[PDB]
Amino acid sequence: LIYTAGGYFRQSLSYLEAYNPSDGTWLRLADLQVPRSGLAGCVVGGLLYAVGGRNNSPDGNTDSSALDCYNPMTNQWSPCAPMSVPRNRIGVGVIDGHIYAVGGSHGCIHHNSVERYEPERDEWHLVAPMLTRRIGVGVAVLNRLLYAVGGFDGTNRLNSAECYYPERNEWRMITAMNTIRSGAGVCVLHNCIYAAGGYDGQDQLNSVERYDVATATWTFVAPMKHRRSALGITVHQGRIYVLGGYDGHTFLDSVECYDPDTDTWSEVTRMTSGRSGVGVAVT
Amino acid sequence: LIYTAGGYFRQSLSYLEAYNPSDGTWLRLADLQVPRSGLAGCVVGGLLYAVGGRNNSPDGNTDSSALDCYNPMTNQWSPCAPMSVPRNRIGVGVIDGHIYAVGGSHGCIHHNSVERYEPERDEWHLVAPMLTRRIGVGVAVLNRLLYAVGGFDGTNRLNSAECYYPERNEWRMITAMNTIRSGAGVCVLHNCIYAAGGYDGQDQLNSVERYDVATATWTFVAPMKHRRSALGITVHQGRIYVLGGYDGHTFLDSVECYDPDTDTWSEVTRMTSGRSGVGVAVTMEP
Amino acid sequence: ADEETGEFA
Repeated sequence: LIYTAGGYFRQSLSYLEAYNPSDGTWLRLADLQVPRSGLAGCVVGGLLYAVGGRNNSPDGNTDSSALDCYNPMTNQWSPCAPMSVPRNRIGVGVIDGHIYAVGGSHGCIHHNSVERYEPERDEWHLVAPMLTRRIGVGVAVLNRLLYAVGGFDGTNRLNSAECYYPERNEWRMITAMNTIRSGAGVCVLHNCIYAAGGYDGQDQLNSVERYDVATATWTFVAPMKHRRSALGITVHQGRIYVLGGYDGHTFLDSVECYDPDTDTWSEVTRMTSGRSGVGVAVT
Repeated sequence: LIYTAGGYFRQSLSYLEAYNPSDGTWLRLADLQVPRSGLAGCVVGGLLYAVGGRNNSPDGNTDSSALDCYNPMTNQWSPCAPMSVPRNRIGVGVIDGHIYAVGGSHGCIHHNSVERYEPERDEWHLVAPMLTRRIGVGVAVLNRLLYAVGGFDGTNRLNSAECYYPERNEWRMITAMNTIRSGAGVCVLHNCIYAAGGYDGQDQLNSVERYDVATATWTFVAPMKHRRSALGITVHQGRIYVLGGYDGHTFLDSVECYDPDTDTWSEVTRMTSGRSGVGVAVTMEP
Repeated sequence: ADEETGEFA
């Protein structure tokens, strides 16, 4: 199943909900111990990790350096070592059982730093920084390379993407996207990096484009039904799901699913409540 | 000689001046017909062309579609057929004796359109538009391909670059620069595209990076001495020259020169008066 | 509201 953790509707949320694309049901589990939005979700060793984000509440607006681990059989959260810095609107990828925490903001500081967590030592350590400061950055791993895609540097929203090589600790700019995208959903479906939606500084986007490594080319595919930024995104059974987000007026509950063979989007699900800025992952 | 046409200092300017890198001298030549800033210069067949820009005057503020031609043999300007639209903060490149006019703005319109001028028929024709609206865009020609680098789309400043294949009539994104730049100086030296200075939305820039096609990689080189946006740039005898620009406080008169063999910049002259937004190119001497 | 995320300021 695909778990969504955190999110935001009037305040940051502690929801942990699981969607069944087979039954179409929603299964609700333990609350996050601290509410979080603008966080990222991943899975390592079947354990679900929630990374960074922020607690935007009626009494505060605290950027999170926290990393928290959910175990699907135990149904319980456990704190892990926290990152060097708080990272709101962070991006994360998984390579060789390690957690990469990418960019994000703390206050008005927009990070270019990246750090790496290893679950069996419970430690973070900094690696080479990106060439660009990026919050709202989409992150993906393909051929066990780490891609940071789009985002916002504090001033400009970005269509650039860069690649991190683990065995040299270096970042390389790649071909930029056709569209400037901050707060897009970025994943690796089959073997292209997919960037769906986001915000270009004036409009939320429903366009989706994908990066083909062999040709270093971005190509437009089926555009999403409903424009959305700050969306959750994951791949289930070889097809992509995008959950929630913001369209400039309302917090979406819509969940869309992309079939890569037909190249078609349409509405699969409502979340139990509309929200943006969730962390999504599958186990 | 290095010719600088137009520019901006509280008013658009009409100056045409030509710098002798050996003599040190600035030669004062026939004024532009119309004061223009945000224009580009280029040379085809030994003639100096001034393209686009904007007339900022105490009595008016009009973008310009004009194309005008300067002949060093006669020291006279002659008008040419104008572009289809006015283009302030334009970029220009030359392919096969044809002038490509790229991007620019007209009021609140931020162009992605591109058009091609043919000197032997005095005609402009539209070509495929860029993937991006780019004003203050830097343009360079490498292996008869046209590169549009950086710029400002009306909302976001850009580090993206794209490449135009003339005889396929389509644009294709390439690797982005390390640094977001609008109003940079962009030129070709030896076999690389250089992007120097500009503005990223917070600071004017002194950094310089260069694109190698063989590696599809933008690598940083030595930075200039003075941060500057809306500079002019050209290549004279294997060396890059940047002229004037704006550093957030001052319209610069300084001219810096980059030697690629030493990876060094040095200050070689000052223009007769500080200014930004000039068109620069190199041709014979009158 | 944040134009991108919807979150309050």
